[PDB]
Amino acid sequence: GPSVFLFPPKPKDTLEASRTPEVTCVVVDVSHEDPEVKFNWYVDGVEVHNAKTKPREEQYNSTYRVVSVLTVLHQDWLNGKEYKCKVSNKALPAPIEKTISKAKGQPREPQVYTLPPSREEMTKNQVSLICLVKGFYPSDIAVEWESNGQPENNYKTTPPVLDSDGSFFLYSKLTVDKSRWQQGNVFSCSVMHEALHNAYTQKSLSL
Amino acid sequence: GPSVFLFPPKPKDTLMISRTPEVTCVVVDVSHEDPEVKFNWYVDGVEVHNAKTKPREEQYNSTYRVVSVLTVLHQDWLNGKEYKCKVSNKALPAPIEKTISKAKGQPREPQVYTLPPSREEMTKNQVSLTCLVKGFYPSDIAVEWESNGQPENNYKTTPPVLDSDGSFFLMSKLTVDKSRWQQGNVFSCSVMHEALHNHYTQKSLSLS
Amino acid sequence: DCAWHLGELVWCT
Ligand SMILES: *[C@@H]1O[C@H](CO[C@@H]2O[C@@H](C)[C@@H](O)[C@@H](O)[C@@H]2O)[C@@H](O[C@@H]2O[C@H](CO)[C@@H](O[C@@H]3O[C@H](CO[C@H]4O[C@H](CO)[C@@H](O)[C@H](O)[C@@H]4O[C@@H]4O[C@H](CO)[C@@H](O[C@@H]5O[C@H](CO)[C@H](O)[C@H](O)[C@H]5O)[C@H](O)[C@H]4NC(C)=O)[C@@H](O)[C@H](O[C@H]4O[C@H](CO)[C@@H](O)[C@H](O)[C@@H]4O)[C@@H]3O)[C@H](O)[C@H]2NC(C)=O)[C@H](O)[C@H]1NC(C)=O
Ligand SMILES: *[C@@H]1O[C@H](CO[C@@H]2O[C@@H](C)[C@@H](O)[C@@H](O)[C@@H]2O)[C@@H](O[C@@H]2O[C@H](CO)[C@@H](O[C@@H]3O[C@H](CO[C@H]4O[C@H](CO)[C@@H](O)[C@H](O)[C@@H]4O[C@@H]4O[C@H](CO)[C@@H](O[C@@H]5O[C@H](CO)[C@H](O)[C@H](O)[C@H]5O)[C@H](O)[C@H]4NC(C)=O)[C@@H](O)[C@H](O[C@H]4O[C@H](CO)[C@@H](O)[C@H](O)[C@@H]4O)[C@@H]3O)[C@H](O)[C@H]2NC(C)=O)[C@H](O)[C@H]1NC(C)=O
Repeated sequence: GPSVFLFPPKPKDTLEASRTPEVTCVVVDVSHEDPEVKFNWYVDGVEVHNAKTKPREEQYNSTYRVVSVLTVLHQDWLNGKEYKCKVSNKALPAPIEKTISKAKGQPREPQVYTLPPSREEMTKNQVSLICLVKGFYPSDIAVEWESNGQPENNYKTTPPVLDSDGSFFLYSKLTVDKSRWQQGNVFSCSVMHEALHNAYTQKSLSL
Repeated sequence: GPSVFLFPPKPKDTLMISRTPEVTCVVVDVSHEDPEVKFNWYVDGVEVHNAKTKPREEQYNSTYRVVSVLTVLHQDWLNGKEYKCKVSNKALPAPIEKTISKAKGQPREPQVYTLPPSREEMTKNQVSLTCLVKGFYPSDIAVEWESNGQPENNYKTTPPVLDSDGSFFLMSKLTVDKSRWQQGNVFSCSVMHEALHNHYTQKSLSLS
Repeated sequence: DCAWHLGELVWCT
């Protein structure tokens, strides 16, 4: 039989009132002999009719990938409403149902602490600049770096770990050339999370 | 039918000369009618025999769980030797084979750097002391915290992240009550990894 | 030299 996967919107999409955040019902292993798929969406048990079906795609392994996308209001998902996709198809005993939402539980405001490079490192070509993000719930977040109104893109960020107070924490690490750092430059850490003032905050760092 | 799962030694065991590293070849979904198994273990194509069968566990979903452990030398493993388990059972038209080994790739010394809390964390009740390990290959590592010869257990560590030079990096963080950080106390960050002198380095952190 | 961990021997080259 065919299989279903329901994904959340990207965190950034929910936290910027500029973008359009969307939920995605994904159906793989759809047969050639019967590829027709009824979707029904409900937002808290209440049916809705404005989901939109993506172009059918042949995966080249006797199966189709069939997608249905549903647009959500920022507040709607933020206030943890429950989104549900019932999938139906002749080659399936009963319809399959799945649900998702925001991770339940009190939201907590993240603390953002920038950490400068250790003197021991100062003998190298490049230096590591750190952004400590702890104390946030839930774990949905986005992290960026910038300098002089310019996006610096040479950073990696850890996935959130579960801390022992029930919260989450992670680290972003921007690597730059020693020279640049010595020359007194300002590098910034951008954090977007529901529990911040205006779902956005920014720390910065310099010698 | 039966299924095979082959797990590597703990990073610690391969690194502490005084520990005993071992591969573990687990066999799940094993039937009552033919519970019997044969294990043949091979090191770099060549057979070995000092295998051992840990006692048979009944699974309570009607299947048995039979497991084979092979002891292995520290240096064999760390030199990237390959360990193959082969499993044969009456309910299995062909024997199953599985190989493991240390991830292939030139080894790289980790750079370890400790990091005091932000002038900004200082207000809050509890503070975060950070250990950064960067520039290491391969990803098999252990990080431990301590003070005055004694283990501190309120730390947490990130899974190793792949860097853009092909090495790995992680951050380990420990939370202490503020006053303790104030009280002149000295904390240590212990890193065990192969490309290190004696597979061990340590780094301290304190107020100034 | 030799390295010790919690007074347990780690390694000697
Ligand atoms: C034929 O092949 C197909 C396709 O496979 C591909 O092509 C073939 C030819 C091969 O080359 C493969 O290597 C290719 O993958 C097979 O389809 C696969 O089936 C799998 C199971 O049958 C299924 O596995 C499940 O995947 C989950 C994760 O899915 C992620 O990530 C994977 C890989 O990381 C990726 O393949 C998926 O597409 C998906 O990626 C996410 O997409 C969503 C929605 O598109 C994104 O969210 C949206 O993003 C948009 C932006 O466009 C927007 O912002 C929206 O707001 C937002 O909603 C999201 O960002 C993407 N994330 C990432 C990281 O990329 C697993 O988690 C899951 O496991 C879980 O479930 C189980 C519980 O029951 C547990 O086992 C498990 O622990 C987990 O809990 C599954 O493993 C594959 O996804 C699927 N591949 C694809 C491409 O769909 C097919 O089965 C095969 N048929 C046959 C007969 O052989
Ligand atoms: C009847 O039940 C059994 C038993 O299962 C348990 O009870 C049932 C009822 C459920 O409650 C389960 O939740 C319980 O596990 C079923 O057996 C299960 O079969 C699964 C497949 O059929 C199999 O899946 C694989 O899991 C791998 C991870 O294994 C880990 O982690 C799980 C939980 O996360 C844990 O339960 C396992 O015991 C195992 O733990 C590891 O043990 C190793 C080796 O012993 C440890 O390493 C050694 O440690 C010793 C000292 O302890 C020493 O230090 C040595 O140096 C060292 O070698 C190690 O610490 C533990 N490892 C980890 C990681 O924690 C997955 O990795 C694997 O993924 C692979 O395959 C997947 C798809 O097949 C892919 O997604 C992926 O790409 C991988 O290729 C498997 O999915 C379960 O492990 C197995 N559970 C157990 C306990 O054996 C059985 O199926 C069922 N029967 C029937 C008919 O349904």
